[PDB]
Amino acid sequence: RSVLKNTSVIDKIESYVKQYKPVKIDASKQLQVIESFEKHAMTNAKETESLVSKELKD
Amino acid sequence: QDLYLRELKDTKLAPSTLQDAEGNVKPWNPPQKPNLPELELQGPEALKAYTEQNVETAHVAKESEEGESEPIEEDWLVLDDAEETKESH
Repeated sequence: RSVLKNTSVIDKIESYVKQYKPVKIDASKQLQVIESFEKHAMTNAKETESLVSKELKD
Repeated sequence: QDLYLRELKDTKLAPSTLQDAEGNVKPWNPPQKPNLPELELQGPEALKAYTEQNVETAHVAKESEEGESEPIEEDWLVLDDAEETKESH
């Protein structure tokens, strides 16, 4: 800022950045469809696991 | 040294009516005030873009979503196509 001796905007853009210093929050939105994806995952996985654990000894 | 002294006093003084006291500029017929502090005071923002670049556009991020929260009509088609790919596996 003190490099520009003709400052005139640096307070403006500095308080503009400090204004938007709370930029935007993130997106932790998925907690319902993602658990359905891993629900189908655990479903078909335990189907496969029980079937192969049976058929190996079979 | 009257050489030195009178040269340096004219050297200081004839621009001292241009910088110290705002009496424009006696020898210059165009004025000096409506060039740098008025017209080209917007100079670097006539050299850059105004109202988007220099105002800097604190812009909200355009929010993209998850896959529309529909895990039925697509996951079961994924499982049927996965039967198909395992028949190709």
